[PDB]
Amino acid sequence: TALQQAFDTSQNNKAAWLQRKNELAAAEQEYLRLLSGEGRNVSRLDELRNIIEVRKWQVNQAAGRYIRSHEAVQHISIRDRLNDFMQQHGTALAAALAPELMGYSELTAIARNSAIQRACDALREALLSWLAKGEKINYSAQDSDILTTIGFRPDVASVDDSREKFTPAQNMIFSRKSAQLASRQSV
Amino acid sequence: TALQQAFDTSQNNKAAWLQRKNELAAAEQEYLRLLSGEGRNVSRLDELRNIIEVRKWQVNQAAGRYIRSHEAVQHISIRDRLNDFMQQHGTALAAALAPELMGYSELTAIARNSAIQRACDALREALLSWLAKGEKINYSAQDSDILTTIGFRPDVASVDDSREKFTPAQNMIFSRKSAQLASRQSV
Repeated sequence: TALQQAFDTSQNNKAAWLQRKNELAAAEQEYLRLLSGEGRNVSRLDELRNIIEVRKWQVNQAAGRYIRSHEAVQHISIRDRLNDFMQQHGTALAAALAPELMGYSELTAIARNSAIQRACDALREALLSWLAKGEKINYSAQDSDILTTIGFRPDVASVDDSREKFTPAQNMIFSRKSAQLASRQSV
Repeated sequence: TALQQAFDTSQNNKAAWLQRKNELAAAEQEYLRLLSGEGRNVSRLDELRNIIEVRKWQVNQAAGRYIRSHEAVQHISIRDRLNDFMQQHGTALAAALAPELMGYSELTAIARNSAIQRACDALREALLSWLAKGEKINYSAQDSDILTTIGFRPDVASVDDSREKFTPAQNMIFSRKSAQLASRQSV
């Protein structure tokens, strides 16, 4: 299913974001090792300078991509779980909303926009009212393992790491550089 | 209960709206009887002229008041039916929305506005999806008799009759006149 894929792609993008962070550290630490040293390798430093810059962009891009893939997993679960609920109790629910919804298939586009808006307001109130009970919410059994595993939200670290913006111009430059940085044989 | 009262007040306001319409007709028909006649009762005609005017306002005011009382009955049913549904399946429903809702009691006001908006969007989609099945919607068993009885909507006659607007100024004049028209002993 799409949710299994979406999950896999997520934990993957997380792992990727964390790798990039590692690599940035690795570079940063080598830069610092060098400046603390007595030699004066102008060129190694200027290439480490560039590498560090690239890795920061990479940490940024990876973080964003991770957040969205996280959200996706949630988005998909909600969707399917809700559908499985409509499957179960969709008749009971539309019955309760019958004064708004009855003859919906029969409605015009302005009738149908109206009807849904007003039903969705009534549903908003009902949900809030049930919330105020303070009953504790657990994930749907079916997707609990996945949803727990990915976490409730992305650690704010990723939100922070993705905060900065990059033009598609920069993205082009940097993606080229990343690809060059990819092929590099260490020596 | 409030719904039983609301219903009673409705069919009442309908009956009232229809009475006023009758009375207007009665007056109108007497006016016409007179103009078709040979005599020339200047004064009866000018008092029938005023009565007709009042009755039109009354038909207008009664119609509006009826519409809103109708809506009210529906509004209340929806509310209670939904609550009875949340009672039943509120746990299943919040579970499905757990990625949005989990830790709602814990949320800030901006967190809580956000969370509900997004849940209510997911619920909008789910409902629409279930609608598209084209399954036929019946009133909740518990309120079926009432809801059927009052009708799905007010006949458009009432919408038409209430169409015109009246300032609170006019309303004062006319309500005075209606009260004078009330005490009149026919002779």
